Amino acid sequence: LPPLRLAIACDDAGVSYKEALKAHLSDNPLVSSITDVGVTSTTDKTAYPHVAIQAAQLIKDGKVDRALMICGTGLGVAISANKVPGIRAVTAHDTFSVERAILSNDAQVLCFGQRVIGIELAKRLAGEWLTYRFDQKSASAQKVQAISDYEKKFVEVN
Amino acid sequence: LPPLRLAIACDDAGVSYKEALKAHLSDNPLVSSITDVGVTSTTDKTAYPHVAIQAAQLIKDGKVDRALMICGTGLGVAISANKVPGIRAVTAHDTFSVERAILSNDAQVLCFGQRVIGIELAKRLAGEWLTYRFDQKSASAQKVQAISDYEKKFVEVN
Ligand SMILES: [Cl-]
Ligand SMILES: [Cl-]
Ligand SMILES: [Cl-]
Ligand SMILES: [Cl-]
Repeated sequence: LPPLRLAIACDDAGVSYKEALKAHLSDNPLVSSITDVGVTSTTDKTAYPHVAIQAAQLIKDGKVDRALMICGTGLGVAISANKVPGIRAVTAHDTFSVERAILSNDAQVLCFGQRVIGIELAKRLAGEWLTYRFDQKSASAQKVQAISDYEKKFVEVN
Repeated sequence: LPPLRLAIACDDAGVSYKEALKAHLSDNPLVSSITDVGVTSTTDKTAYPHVAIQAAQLIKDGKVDRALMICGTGLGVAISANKVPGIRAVTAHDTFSVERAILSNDAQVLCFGQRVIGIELAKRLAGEWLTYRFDQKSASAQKVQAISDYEKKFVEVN
């Protein structure tokens, strides 16, 4: 499989897992590059939507292929990334969900909750995530299309 | 605490859990009413984004307060609901995340994966979810505001 470009993002509550995941993934041949949008210290209290939207915008703008996002629960980063047009983001902490996030939902964003999941499970799931690639000709693509259809309702004016 | 109006939604892969959850919640004094947007049979192959967006639109339009959504993984329904302006949706399968979905993220939508979670855990989490109420004056409200700020970029033309 070809390697993918990743963005990674966290808030203050996700820093140590982010660092561990970044180290783990920097050795992986399915990762071509990692773009770290921060935060890079627990001292940085930047609110999670800013880091999530920045990382999601890198996907929309063709700079990366997927993003991995970490905060306390991984919920707010997923909500935030889903607000970006054409971006589909999940919070997932089990192997079946992570597979389906790609193969059913074509979700470019995977989010973890540092305060709820353990680091080895998170590393394992992130490694598995990279091995699935969405089939644009699948029956699932027609369901994803209904989401994209809804997104056509909106124009970005600001 | 005052009772809340709920919408409930599922696709074909979420029907039996939806029915069990609806039965469980119809006895709960924190639920004032349940609006079921379907599907109501495993024979109905309506794609999950339609049911999710319909249920999310009930919240946006002041018809219900929250929605519970069930499909195979609960991921696509969450993605879909997050596309609706002002709606914040999560997939959550643990007690800490469900609390924070409300108290941190002010998420009106909770989603479950029938194929990944068990029915008693799902019932328990849905009951707990109703007992938390977001504090609009909290520090978290300022973070949620950053999401709402981003949503201001878009106008709905169709
Ligand atoms: Cl948290
Ligand atoms: Cl797992
Ligand atoms: Cl599934
Ligand atoms: Cl739990």
